[PDB]
Amino acid sequence: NPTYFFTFGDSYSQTGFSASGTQPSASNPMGNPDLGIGTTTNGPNWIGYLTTTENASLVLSYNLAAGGATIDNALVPAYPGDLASQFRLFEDVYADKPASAPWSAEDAVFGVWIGINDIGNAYYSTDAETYTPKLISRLESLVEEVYKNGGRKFLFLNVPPTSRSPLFLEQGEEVVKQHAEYLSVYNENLEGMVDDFTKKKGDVTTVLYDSWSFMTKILDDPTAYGFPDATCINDDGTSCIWWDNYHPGMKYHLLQAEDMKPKLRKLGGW
Repeated sequence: NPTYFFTFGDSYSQTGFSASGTQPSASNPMGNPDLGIGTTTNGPNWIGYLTTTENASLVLSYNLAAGGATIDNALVPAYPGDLASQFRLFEDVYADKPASAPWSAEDAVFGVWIGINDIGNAYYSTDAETYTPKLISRLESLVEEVYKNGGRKFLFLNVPPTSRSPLFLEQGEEVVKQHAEYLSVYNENLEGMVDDFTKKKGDVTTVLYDSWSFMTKILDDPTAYGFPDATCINDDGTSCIWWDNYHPGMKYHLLQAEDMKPKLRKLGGW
């Protein structure tokens, strides 16, 4: 009795899964590509670790995350594969519960990790207090599409401190600060929307995973986690927190997945 884990997001979640490639099965839970391929980590990412390492039972991963994705190109635009288009791919292929993914409210989990690129692109040009509610409202409306399909279990990751990635550190501490403050407002509004959705529906199981606090702990004390510092980049994915100047490595993702496992028990697969 599998858990169908449909995920949506950006390069922090991307694996290169194609809806026309090999589909998830018990013998091959990621479907495609092979576990450890397609990521920004040099190895598995948090979804690969959740699906195959931290899982308490069979988890099937349908990873629709796409690189550079924002929520909706009608708000903050970036690449064609925004979150809206990921939901459309889900609606096109999996929403109607085909034989290849015959999910139900009791065994499907919808994981969304979005906002890094929206903030990364709009933190200096928009007013966080009035603009991030628009982004969050659009995210909620996409979530409502899956709700209408019969989805009832949802996992939302808040935005981690990309303010402190090398890409942003290099832009100066006042830019780090301006980005961080905007990001705090986004995460607050994200939490408020997850809380409101959960209460309003009354029949959903939700988890808001505070990636921000977890990564911040590591950045603040990296050697406690086996990292030499919080700034080095190493594309081996394990020697430093950062795999490149804006994405963490497999070691970080594993630590995150391990941090998440206990928090995901109520979702059914952990």
